[PDB]
Amino acid sequence: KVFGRCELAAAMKRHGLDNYRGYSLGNWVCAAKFESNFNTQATNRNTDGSTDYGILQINSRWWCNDGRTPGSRNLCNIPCSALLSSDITASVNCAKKIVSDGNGMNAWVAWRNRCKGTDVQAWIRGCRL
Repeated sequence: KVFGRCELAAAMKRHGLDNYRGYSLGNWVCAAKFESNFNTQATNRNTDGSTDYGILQINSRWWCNDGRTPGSRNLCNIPCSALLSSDITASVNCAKKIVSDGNGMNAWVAWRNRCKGTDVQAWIRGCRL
């Protein structure tokens, strides 16, 4: 499923990400724009044994089990397939999870390189939220 940016803002709002650990809603929308282009189904497979999965691109060495990743900790306690759903819950309880431990929103290399200085409130200007 690919979302609209306003329709993912509002879902994310609903799933209480607006200001969790101090990160404006607005960053969370940016992080998934530049991590998967709003596609619930995205995967990037790496040389390294691991795969980034879903809309916020959560890796398999650390966060989910997909039974094929080397040094696995499955710290979200979810199968990675759980994160390619069209529904974004399993991925938001997993980003909340990542963001506790040592969060930056830094965990996500697109938020660091493309959302970190900007006006991220720009990704929610115009939505009803």
